[PDB]
Amino acid sequence: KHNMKAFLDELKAENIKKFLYNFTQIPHLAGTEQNFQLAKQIQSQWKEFGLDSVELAHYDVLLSYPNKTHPNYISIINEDGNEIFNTSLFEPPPPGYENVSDIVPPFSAFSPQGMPEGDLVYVNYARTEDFFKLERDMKINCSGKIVIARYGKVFRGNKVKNAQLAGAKGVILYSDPADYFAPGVKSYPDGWNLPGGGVQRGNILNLNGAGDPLTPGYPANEYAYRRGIAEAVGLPSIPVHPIGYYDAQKLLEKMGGSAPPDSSWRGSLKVPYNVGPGFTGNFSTQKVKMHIHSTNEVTRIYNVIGTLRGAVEPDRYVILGGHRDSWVFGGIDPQSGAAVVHEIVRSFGTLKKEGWRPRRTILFASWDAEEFGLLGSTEWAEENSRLLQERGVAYINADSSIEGNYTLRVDCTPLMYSLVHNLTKELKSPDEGFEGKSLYESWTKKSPSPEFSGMPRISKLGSGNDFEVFFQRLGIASGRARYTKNWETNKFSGYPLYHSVYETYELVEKFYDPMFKYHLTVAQVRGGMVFELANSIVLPFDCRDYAVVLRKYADKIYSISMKHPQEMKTYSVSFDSLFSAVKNFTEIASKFSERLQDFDKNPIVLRMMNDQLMFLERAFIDPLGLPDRPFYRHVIYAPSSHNKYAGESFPGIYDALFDIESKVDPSKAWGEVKRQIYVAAFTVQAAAETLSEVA
Amino acid sequence: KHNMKAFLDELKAENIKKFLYNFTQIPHLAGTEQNFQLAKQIQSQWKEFGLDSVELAHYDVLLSYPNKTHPNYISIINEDGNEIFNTSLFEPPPPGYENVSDIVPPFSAFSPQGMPEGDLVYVNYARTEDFFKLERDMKINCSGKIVIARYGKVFRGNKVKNAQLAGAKGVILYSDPADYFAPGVKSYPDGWNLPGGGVQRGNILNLNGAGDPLTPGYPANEYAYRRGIAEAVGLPSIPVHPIGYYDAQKLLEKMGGSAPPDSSWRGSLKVPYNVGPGFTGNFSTQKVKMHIHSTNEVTRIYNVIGTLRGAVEPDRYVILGGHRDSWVFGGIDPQSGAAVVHEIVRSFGTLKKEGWRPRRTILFASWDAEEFGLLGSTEWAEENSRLLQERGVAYINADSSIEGNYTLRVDCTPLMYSLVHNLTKELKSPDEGFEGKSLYESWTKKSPSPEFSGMPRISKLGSGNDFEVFFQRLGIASGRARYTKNWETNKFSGYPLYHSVYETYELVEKFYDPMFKYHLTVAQVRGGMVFELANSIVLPFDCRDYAVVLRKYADKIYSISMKHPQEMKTYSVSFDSLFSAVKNFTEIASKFSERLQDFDKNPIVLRMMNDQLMFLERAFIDPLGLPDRPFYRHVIYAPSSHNKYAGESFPGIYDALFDIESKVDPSKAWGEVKRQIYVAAFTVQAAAETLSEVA
Ligand SMILES: *[C@@H]1O[C@H](CO)[C@@H](O[C@@H]2O[C@H](CO)[C@@H](O[C@@H]3O[C@H](CO[C@H]4O[C@H](CO)[C@@H](O)[C@H](O)[C@@H]4O)[C@@H](O)[C@H](O[C@H]4O[C@H](CO)[C@@H](O)[C@H](O)[C@@H]4O)[C@@H]3O)[C@H](O)[C@H]2NC(C)=O)[C@H](O)[C@H]1NC(C)=O
Ligand SMILES: *[C@@H]1O[C@H](CO)[C@@H](O[C@@H]2O[C@H](CO)[C@@H](O[C@@H]3O[C@H](CO[C@H]4O[C@H](CO)[C@@H](O)[C@H](O)[C@@H]4O)[C@@H](O)[C@H](O[C@H]4O[C@H](CO)[C@@H](O)[C@H](O)[C@@H]4O)[C@@H]3O)[C@H](O)[C@H]2NC(C)=O)[C@H](O)[C@H]1NC(C)=O
Ligand SMILES: *[C@@H]1O[C@H](CO)[C@@H](O[C@@H]2O[C@H](CO)[C@@H](O[C@@H]3O[C@H](CO)[C@@H](O)[C@H](O)[C@@H]3O)[C@H](O)[C@H]2NC(C)=O)[C@H](O)[C@H]1NC(C)=O
Ligand SMILES: *[C@@H]1O[C@H](CO)[C@@H](O[C@@H]2O[C@H](CO)[C@@H](O[C@@H]3O[C@H](CO)[C@@H](O)[C@H](O)[C@@H]3O)[C@H](O)[C@H]2NC(C)=O)[C@H](O)[C@H]1NC(C)=O
Ligand SMILES: *[C@@H]1O[C@H](CO)[C@@H](O[C@@H]2O[C@H](CO)[C@@H](O)[C@H](O)[C@H]2NC(C)=O)[C@H](O)[C@H]1NC(C)=O
Ligand SMILES: *[C@@H]1O[C@H](CO)[C@@H](O[C@@H]2O[C@H](CO)[C@@H](O)[C@H](O)[C@H]2NC(C)=O)[C@H](O)[C@H]1NC(C)=O
Ligand SMILES: *[C@@H]1O[C@H](CO)[C@@H](O[C@@H]2O[C@H](CO)[C@@H](O)[C@H](O)[C@H]2NC(C)=O)[C@H](O)[C@H]1NC(C)=O
Ligand SMILES: *[C@@H]1O[C@H](CO)[C@@H](O[C@@H]2O[C@H](CO)[C@@H](O)[C@H](O)[C@H]2NC(C)=O)[C@H](O)[C@H]1NC(C)=O
Ligand SMILES: *[C@@H]1O[C@H](CO)[C@@H](O[C@@H]2O[C@H](CO)[C@@H](O)[C@H](O)[C@H]2NC(C)=O)[C@H](O)[C@H]1NC(C)=O
Ligand SMILES: *[C@@H]1O[C@H](CO)[C@@H](O[C@@H]2O[C@H](CO)[C@@H](O)[C@H](O)[C@H]2NC(C)=O)[C@H](O)[C@H]1NC(C)=O
Ligand SMILES: *[C@@H]1O[C@H](CO)[C@@H](O)[C@H](O)[C@H]1NC(C)=O
Ligand SMILES: *[C@@H]1O[C@H](CO)[C@@H](O)[C@H](O)[C@H]1NC(C)=O
Ligand SMILES: *[C@@H]1O[C@H](CO)[C@@H](O)[C@H](O)[C@H]1NC(C)=O
Ligand SMILES: *[C@@H]1O[C@H](CO)[C@@H](O)[C@H](O)[C@H]1NC(C)=O
Ligand SMILES: [Ca+2]
Ligand SMILES: [Ca+2]
Ligand SMILES: [Cl-]
Ligand SMILES: [Cl-]
Ligand SMILES: [Zn+2]
Ligand SMILES: [Zn+2]
Ligand SMILES: [Zn+2]
Ligand SMILES: [Zn+2]
Repeated sequence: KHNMKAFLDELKAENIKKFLYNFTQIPHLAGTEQNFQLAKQIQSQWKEFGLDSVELAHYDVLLSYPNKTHPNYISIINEDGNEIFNTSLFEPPPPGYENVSDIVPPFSAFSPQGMPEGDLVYVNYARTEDFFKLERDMKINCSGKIVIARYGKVFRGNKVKNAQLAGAKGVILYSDPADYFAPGVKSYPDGWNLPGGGVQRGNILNLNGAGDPLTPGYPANEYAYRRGIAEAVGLPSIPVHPIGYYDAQKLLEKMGGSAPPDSSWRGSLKVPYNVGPGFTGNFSTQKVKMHIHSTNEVTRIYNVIGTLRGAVEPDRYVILGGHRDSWVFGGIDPQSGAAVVHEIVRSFGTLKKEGWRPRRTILFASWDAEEFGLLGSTEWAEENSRLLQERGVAYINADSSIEGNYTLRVDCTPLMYSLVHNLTKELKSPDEGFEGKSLYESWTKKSPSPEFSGMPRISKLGSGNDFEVFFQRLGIASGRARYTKNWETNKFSGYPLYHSVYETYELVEKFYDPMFKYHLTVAQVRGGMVFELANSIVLPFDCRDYAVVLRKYADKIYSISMKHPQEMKTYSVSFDSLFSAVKNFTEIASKFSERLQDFDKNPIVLRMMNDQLMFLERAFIDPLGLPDRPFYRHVIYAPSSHNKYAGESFPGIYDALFDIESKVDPSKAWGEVKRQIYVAAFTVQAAAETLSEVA
Repeated sequence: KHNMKAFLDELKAENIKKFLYNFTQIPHLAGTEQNFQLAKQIQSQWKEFGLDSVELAHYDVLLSYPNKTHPNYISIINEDGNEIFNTSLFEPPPPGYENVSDIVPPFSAFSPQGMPEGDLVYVNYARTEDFFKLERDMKINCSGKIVIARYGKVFRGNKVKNAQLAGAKGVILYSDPADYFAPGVKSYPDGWNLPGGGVQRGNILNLNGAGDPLTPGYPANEYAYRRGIAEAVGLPSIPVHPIGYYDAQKLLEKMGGSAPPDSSWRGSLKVPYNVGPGFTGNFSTQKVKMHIHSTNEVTRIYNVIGTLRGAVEPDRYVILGGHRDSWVFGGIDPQSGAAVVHEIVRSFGTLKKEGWRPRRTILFASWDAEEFGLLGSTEWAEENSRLLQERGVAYINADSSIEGNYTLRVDCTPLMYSLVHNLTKELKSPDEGFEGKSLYESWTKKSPSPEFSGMPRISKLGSGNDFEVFFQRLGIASGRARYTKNWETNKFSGYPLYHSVYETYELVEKFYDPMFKYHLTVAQVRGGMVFELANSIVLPFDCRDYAVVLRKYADKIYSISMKHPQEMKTYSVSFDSLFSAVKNFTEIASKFSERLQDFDKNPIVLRMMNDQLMFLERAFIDPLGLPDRPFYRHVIYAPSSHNKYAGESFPGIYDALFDIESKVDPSKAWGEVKRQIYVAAFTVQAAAETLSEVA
C-alpha cells in the first residue's frame, strides 16, 4: 500500500544524521555566499528526490553585519580615558574548527552604531516587571545610563524596547550561568553547557510581524519602494551588544549603589548583583564604554520552494516550512530541523516515484533570514498572500528538532489537537523505559497537561519563528513539534549553547541524540501531520476543540478584569457578550460536527464542508489588526507585547487591562477594555457563524 | 423548460406598476415606524412568493432629523438684527398630498447645530477647482464666511468638506435652474421639472466607506461599543442647509464684491453671480444668518434578507440588493428599483414552486438607511464579512430603475462586460424606432462607447450607493443597470426632482414610464444577470476584459505623470513595473481562458476554476487600504477623493499625482508617487498569479 505507514517506514534516522553532518560543516549566515550555495544544493536534491517543481524565491531585505576591520567591544575606562578592561573580540572556536573562516563574531543584529560612555545599571532580565521594580519601588532612574541585563525569560527585542523606554543609552546583554549552565554538566566540548567565553547572538528588532523593516506589507522584490532608515520598522535606537559570563563578571564585580531587591535578581556569579548606578567607592569615577560599528545593508536572500502537486485538490496547500540560515554552524538551530525536512521530502518523493500523489498539494520551504526577523517566510507570504488566504490549509513549522531529550513538545492551534493525539497514539515512543509503548503514552506521562489528566500538554503558539506570518497575519491553521527538556526544570532560558559557535554537529551526535532516534520521532510527527493534512478526505480539524479553549480563555480574561470590581461597576464593564459568543460557538460547532459525520459521504457537500474547516482559523482574523500592531490580526492569539516568544490569548483585551490601575484617565482606559470585549465577542460569533448551514 | 426565458417571460410590467404604487403612498424615511412597517410587509410577501427564509437584520446606527418644534431656516438680517427675509419651512406639497403627514422638511442630514451669521461668498459648485480659482487666482478668502454653492457636478459631502477646509463657517446649498430645469419642460405637476419652491434633501457625510459613523469596522449590534460624537467618522463641523431657487434668488440678488470669473460660474437666475464677499453698497451692513437645530440620534434600522438556496453550490452567493428607505415618497429613488426587485423575487419564486432551484444560492436584500450613508448595506456586510469574502460571487445593485427614458445605463466591473453584452443581445429593445431589434442594438446606437465602436458605453463603478461595501471594501464583482437620459446632454446634476417631495408615483406614471416598459427592461437586465450568475455552470466572468482595461488605466495614469517630465527625470519615476504587470496579467489571463475552454468538462477542475474566477476581483483588495481611507481597499477602483459619485482608476497613484506641482517638498511627493506605482504593479501581478496553474 501507499498509505501513512509506507511513508513513515521509509523515514531513516541514519539519513537524518548524514544530512545534519552535511549542513553543519561551515557557517550559513543569511545573505552570505555559503548560504546561497546551500540553497542551490537543497534545490537540486529536492528535484532529484522527485518533487514536481523546485524554485528559488529571492528578496532584497535589510540585514545587519559587524564591520570586519572595526570590531565591536565594550570597555571599562578610567578617569584619564584609558581602557583598562576589554571584552572579547570572538568566541574561542571549538576543537577542530579553529581554522574555519567566516565565523561571525558575537553581535546584536540591527544595533545602531555608537560609542556611549556612562554608568551601569543592572536590570535583571529587563522585563516589564523588572523596570516597574526599578522605577516604581526602588526609585532608580535609568535615564542616560548603560543598562546591563541577563539573557533569559523573554525575547531580547522586548528587553531592548523596555530599556529604551526607560531612557537607557545602551544595553549590554549577557548569559548568566544561573540560566545557561545546568548543574553537574560540563562545558562544551566535554558536555552541553555554555563556557564562560560563549556568547548568544541574535537580533534585537521589534517588528510585530512586519517582515523586512523597509517594505512592510509588500514583498521586497526588484521594484520595491523602500522606506528610509528613519521610517523603518522595529529598529533599536540605542547600541546593544552581547557578552559571555567571564566578561560579564568583570563588568558586574565593581557595581555599587543599591543592593538587589531580593534573590530573584541574583544570578550565580560571585558578585553582589548590585543595581547601581555606577561602581563602588574606589572605582566611582570609572565608566563603561561601548564601541559598536555594525552596519545595516540591503542584501539578497533565497528561499527554496518545492511543490508536490495534489491529485484531487491541487488548489489546496499543506505547507512544511523551516529555515536554513544559521548564526554560525546551526548544529541544532536550524539544521536539526532542516535535516528532518530533507528526509521527509525524500520519503514523499519515494512514494511519488512509485506513482502515488497526495490528495492535496504539499509545499516544502527552506526559508532564509529567519534569524534576522522571520524575513524570508514573511516576504514570500507577502508576495503570495492571496493564494495563501484562499487555498492555505495548514502550515507545519520545522526549525530545531531537539532542544532537549526528555519528551515531545507540540504547540499548535486547537484545530490540530485531535490530529496530534491520534497520530501520536500510532507512533512508537523512543523514550527509555517506554519501549513498546506509544509516543502518546510517554508524552502524556512525562508532560501532563495542566488541564485534563490522561492528556498531554499542548502549548499555544507564541512567536519567534516562521509560522508567525501564516498564523497571526493570515489565519492559516499552524503547528510545530520537537523534542524538549523537562517542563519542571524549564527556566525559559533556551538550551545553553543557543546561537553560540559551540552549536555544532558534535553537540548533537555526542550529547543530545546519538542514535538520531529523537530526530526520527520528530520526523514522524511532523511528516505524519503533513501526510494526514494533505490526504485525509475530510480535513483532520476538530472545531469542538476550539470551543473548549475559547471558554478557558474567556474565564481567564474575565478573572483578570475581576481584580478591579469597583471599576467594573463604575464603568459597566461586562463580559456577557463574550460568554454568549463562546456558548454559541460551542453549540454551532457541535451541530457542525454532527453533520460532518452524518453527511452524504457528495463531493460538493465534501468540498463545502472542507472549506468551512479550512476557513475557520481564517475567521479569527480582523482585517484592522490589533492596536498599533497591524500585522497581528488574529483575535484569539498574538505574541505577548512583553515577550514575543510567548502567546497571549484574547490579546486585545489583555493589553487593554494590563497595568490599568496606573493609567491617568480610567474612564478612557476602561472604555477601551469594553471596546476590546466587543471586538472579541463579535469575532467569536462571526467565526461560529461560518460553521452554520450555508443557506 | 425552467431556463432563463421562463424566468424572464414571467416578469410583468403591470406588476412592477402595482408594486410601485403600493410603495409610494406614504413617506418611508429611515428609522421611522412607517419604514419598519414596510420592511415587515416585504418580509411577508417574499415568504409568500416562495423564498426559503426571509429575516429582518436590524442595527442601531447614527441618524439625523430636524427638530419638529424648532424649524431650520436661513435669514437676511439687518443692522438692528431684524430678519427681513426668511427661507421656506417646507416644500409646497404636490396635488393630492397636501394632507399627508410626516413629510420631512428639507434639511442636510448630519449638520451640526448652530446660528452662524456673516457675509456670503458664492463658490459655484464648491468643487476642488472652484476653491482653487477663488483662493489662488481671485485671492478671495472664505475664512469666517458663509458660502453659498449650487448643487451639481459632485457629491454634496465633497462640497461641504471643501468649504470646511477653506475656513467657511456655514454652507448654503441650492438648486439652480441651469442644472435642475430642463429647457421646454414644465414644473411639476405639469411636467418633470423642479419648481422654485422644490428642494433637494441629502446627507453631507464624508464616510469613505465606514458605514455607521459610530462603529467603523464592526456591526452596530446590541452590544456594540460606540465612539463618542467627537471621534465619529465623517461628520461635518459647520452648519449646512439646502434651499430652492426662489429662495436662492433672494440671497444672491444683492451680492457684491468681485464679478464671476467667467461664464461657467453663472447659472440661469436673473442675478449677476458675483462672488462677494458680502452685499453691494446699500446693503453692505446686512448679513446672512442660519438657524440649524437638527439632532443626530442613534436609531434602529431594518434590512430584509431573503434566501433562495442553491441546489448544487449553496455556499456560493449571488446577491441582488437595493434600498427601501426614502427621503419622502421615493417615487423614483428607491421605489422604482424596489418594485423591480419585488417582481424579480416573485418570478424566481414561481419557478421554485414548480420544483426548480438555481445552481448557486441567491440572496435578496431590502436595505435600510441608504440615504444616511449606505448604513444598512454596510452594517450587514460588516457582520457577514467572512461569509461574503469566502463565498461572494457577485453583487447586483437595485436602486432607481429610471433616471430618464433615453437608453440603458450599466456601470460594472470589467468581469461582467461579456455577460452584459451577451444578455442584452437576447433582450428586446423598448425604444421607439427599435421595435423588433435587440436592446444591445439600441443601447449601442444611442450610447456609443468612447473606446470601441459597435460597442456600448459601460462606465466604471463610482459610489453613492449600496454596492460600495461589496465592491471597494470586500472585492466582490459588482454591477448596476438602469434607464438613463442622453449622455450628450448629461450635466451630472441628477434628474430635476431628485430627493424632493415631488418625486412621486405620478411623476413616474405620467412623465417617465407610462407603460412601465423601461422598468420591465431593467428588470430583465438585473434579473437576467442574477440568473446567469447563479446558474451558469462556469461563472460568466471574462478575465481578459480586465486585462484590456488595466492597459487603458495604466496609459491614463502614465499620461498624467508625463505632464511633469522634469520631475520624472529628477526623481527616477518609472511606470515600467506597472506596464510589466499589466502585460503579464494579459498573458496569464489569455492562457487561463484557453484552459477554461479546454478543460475536462471534472467538477473539481470545475470548482477550482470557478474559485479562480470568483477570487479574481478579490485579488485586487489590499488589506492595508488606501492612504487615510482604510475601507477603500480595491487598488484599481476607488470613489474619487473629489467626488464620491465618480470612480477613479489607480486611485492611489492618481491622488499622489493630484496637484503635485503645489506640494512644498517635491522629493517626498514624488517618493509617494513611486510608492503607489509599486503597490499597483504588485497588486496587478499578484492578481494575475491567481489565474496561473495552482500547482
Ligand atoms: C448567541 O446566539 C443567540 C441566538 O440564539 C443571539 O441571540 C440574539 O440576541 C440578540 C441580543 O440580545 C437579540 O436581539 C433582540 O432582538 C429583538 C428582536 O428580535 C426578533 O426580531 C428579529 C428581527 O429584527 C429576529 O431576527 C429575532 O429572531 C427575533 O424575532 C429586539 O426587539 C431586541 O431589542 C429590544 O431589547 C433590547 C434589550 O433590552 C433593547 O436594547 C432594545 O432597545 C429593544 O427594546 C434585541 O435587539 C436577538 O433577537 C437574538 N437572536 C435570536 C435569533 O434569538 C446572541 O446575540 C448570540 N450572541 C452573540 C454575542 O452574538
Ligand atoms: C512579469 O513576469 C515576468 C516573468 O516572465 C517577470 O520577470 C522576472 O523579472 C524579475 C525582475 O526583472 C527577474 O529578476 C531577476 O532575477 C534574476 C535571477 O532570476 C533567475 O533565478 C531565479 C531564482 O532566484 C529564477 O526564479 C528565475 O527564473 C531566473 O532563473 C536576478 O539575477 C536578477 O537580479 C540581477 O539583476 C538586477 C537588475 O539589473 C539587479 O538589480 C540585481 O542586483 C541582480 O544583479 C533579477 O532579480 C526574474 O528573473 C524574472 N522572472 C522570470 C521567471 O523570468 C516580471 O517580474 C513580471 N512583472 C512583475 C511586475 O512582476
Ligand atoms: C481521532 O480518532 C477518533 C477515534 O477514532 C476519531 O473519532 C471517531 O471518528 C469516527 C469517524 O467519523 C466516528 O465514527 C462515526 O461515529 C458516528 C457515531 O454515531 C457514526 O454515525 C458515523 O457514521 C461514524 O461511524 C467515531 O464516532 C469517532 N469516535 C470518537 C470517540 O469520537 C476522530 O475523528 C479522530 N480525529 C481526527 C481529527 O481524525
Ligand atoms: C458571450 O457569448 C460568446 C459568443 O457565444 C461566448 O463566447 C463563446 O464561448 C463558447 C463556449 O465556450 C466558445 O466555444 C468554444 O470554442 C473553442 C474554440 O476552439 C472550443 O475549443 C471549445 O470547446 C468551445 O466550443 C466560443 O468560441 C466563444 N466565442 C467567441 C467569439 O468567443 C462567451 O463565452 C459569452 N460570454 C459569457 C460570459 O458567457
Ligand atoms: C553535502 O552533500 C552534497 C550532495 O551530496 C555534496 O555536494 C555534491 O558534491 C559532489 C562532490 O563534490 C559533487 O559532485 C556534486 O555536484 C554536489 N552535489 C550537489 C547537489 O551540490 C556536498 O559536497 C556535501 N557537503 C559536505 C560538506 O559534505
Ligand atoms: C582595549 O582595546 C583598546 C583599543 O584597541 C586599547 O587602547 C589602545 O591602545 C593602543 C596601544 O597601546 C593605543 O595606541 C590606542 O590609542 C588605544 N586606543 C584607545 C581607543 O584607547 C587598550 O589598551 C585595550 N585595553 C586592554 C586592557 O587591553
Ligand atoms: C539526555 O538524557 C539524560 C538522561 O536523562 C540526561 O541526564 C540526566 O539529567 C538529569 C538532570 O536533568 C539528572 O537527573 C540525571 O542524573 C542525568 N543522568 C545522566 C546519566 O547523565 C541528559 O541531561 C540528557 N541530555 C541533554 C542534552 O539534555
Ligand atoms: C400594499 O400591499 C399590501 C399587500 O397587499 C397591503 O397590505 C395588506 O393589506 C391588507 C388589507 O388591509 C391586509 O389584509 C394584509 O394583511 C396586508 N398584507 C401585508 C403582507 O401586509 C397594503 O395595504 C398595501 N398598501 C397600500 C398603500 O396600498
Ligand atoms: C422670520 O422669522 C423670524 C423668526 O420667527 C421672525 O422674527 C420674529 O418675529 C416675532 C414676531 O414679530 C418676534 O416676536 C420674534 O422676536 C422674532 N424673532 C427673531 C429671532 O427675530 C421674522 O419676522 C420673520 N421675518 C419675515 C420677513 O417674515
Ligand atoms: C421621454 O422621452 C421623450 C421623447 O424623447 C422626451 O421628449 C423629448 O425631449 C427632447 C429633449 O431632450 C426633445 O428634443 C424632444 O423634442 C422632446 N419630445 C417630446 C415629445 O416631448 C422626454 O423628455 C422624456 N421624458 C423624460 C422624463 O425624460
Ligand atoms: C568599517 O570600518 C573601516 C575602518 O575601521 C571603515 O573605513 C569602513 O568604512 C567601515 N565599513 C563599513 C561597511 O562601514
Ligand atoms: C530620570 O532622569 C532624567 C535625567 O535627567 C530626568 O530627566 C527624568 O525626569 C528622571 N525621572 C524621574 C522620575 O526622576
Ligand atoms: C427641539 O426644540 C425644542 C423647543 O424649540 C427643545 O425644547 C427640544 O429639546 C428640542 N428637541 C430636541 C430633540 O433637540
Ligand atoms: C484668510 O483669512 C483669515 C481670516 O482672519 C486669515 O486668518 C487667513 O490667514 C487668511 N488667508 C489668506 C491667504 O489671506
Ligand atoms: Ca515586505
Ligand atoms: Ca459599523
Ligand atoms: Cl519548530
Ligand atoms: Cl442602481
Ligand atoms: Zn531557528
Ligand atoms: Zn535561532
Ligand atoms: Zn437611492
Ligand atoms: Zn437617494
